[PDB]
Amino acid sequence: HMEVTEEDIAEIVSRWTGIPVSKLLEGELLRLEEELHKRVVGQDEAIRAVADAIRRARAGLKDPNRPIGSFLFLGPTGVGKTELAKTLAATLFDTEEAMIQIDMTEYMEKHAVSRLIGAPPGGGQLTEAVRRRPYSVILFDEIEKAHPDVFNILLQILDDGRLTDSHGRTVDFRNTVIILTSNLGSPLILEGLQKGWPYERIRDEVFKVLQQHFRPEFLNRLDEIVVFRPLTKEQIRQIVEIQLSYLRARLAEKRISLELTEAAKDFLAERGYDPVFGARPLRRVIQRELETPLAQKILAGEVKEGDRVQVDVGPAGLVFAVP
Ligand SMILES: Nc1ncnc2c1ncn2[C@@H]1O[C@H](COP(=O)(O)OP(=O)(O)O)[C@@H](O)[C@H]1O
Repeated sequence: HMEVTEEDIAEIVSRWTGIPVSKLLEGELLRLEEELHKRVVGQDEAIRAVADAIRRARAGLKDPNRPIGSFLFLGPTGVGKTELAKTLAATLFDTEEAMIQIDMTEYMEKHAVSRLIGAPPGGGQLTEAVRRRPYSVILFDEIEKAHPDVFNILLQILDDGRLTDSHGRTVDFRNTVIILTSNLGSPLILEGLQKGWPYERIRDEVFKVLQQHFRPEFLNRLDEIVVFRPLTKEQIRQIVEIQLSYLRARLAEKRISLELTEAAKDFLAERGYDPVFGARPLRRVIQRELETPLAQKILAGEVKEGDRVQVDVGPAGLVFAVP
């Protein structure tokens, strides 16, 4: 039968059950890694860790009263931690709206617990958000910064797979994936390299600070601890391409194509990445170096509907040509 599709039947069941379409259609699962790599370049370990946890939960091998999976993502800023959480929410649960992000730098000071589970009588951000979306990826950023009382509420989710809010009713977390992140150790490494410490001292200092914040009792609850890597030059080039996709899409609406020389792509990659911020500068580099002078060319009619535009490097920056 060809007229009524899988998605039609999943959609009706989803609307009636609250179970996301992609969850109901999970099996119709082996490809999860390939799907995640559509958006996340490199960080293969992270992707496999996440996919393995999900496979174990689906195969009935894990505790049904704990979340689907829980991870700590260590390593530097701007190399894919958030992109993977987003991509995982969109993939498992059909939208990025299914990613709940919590910045622990906003939960350092004691009363912040109320902000999470609700003020004491006389609701909470998290508990309300998870009540209404039980199928969600929950991203806690900079977990070491959490006030201890906030830290303990996370431990309850890991241990119990649920929370009781201030109203005294349970909120279910058994269908969540928990991703914790921390930058710890990364500025210390750069500081060591700047001050010319020996590898020995750099390593010892990183281990000290990790031991200080993350104890076995905590770490043992997680499916995996993953250390994200810095990105290679090639990986940044592939990210540049991903970040040009929407621009190409808009250009193609006027049948304009963009043909970047290798030097051009490397020009954007070099400017759009650094050790401190990872690939976070890349978006505005593209905007300033490519989209703005291209806009000018189009508005002057030097670039026209149908044109194929070679983008190269000139002295002042990127240069544009049409054959
Ligand atoms: N591994 C990666 N794969 C694809 N895109 C990436 C990757 N790492 C970084 N990016 C891109 O650069 C940005 C990195 O910043 P962000 O997601 O804010 O990093 P963080 O995980 O530190 O929050 C993303 O918005 C994304 O477009």
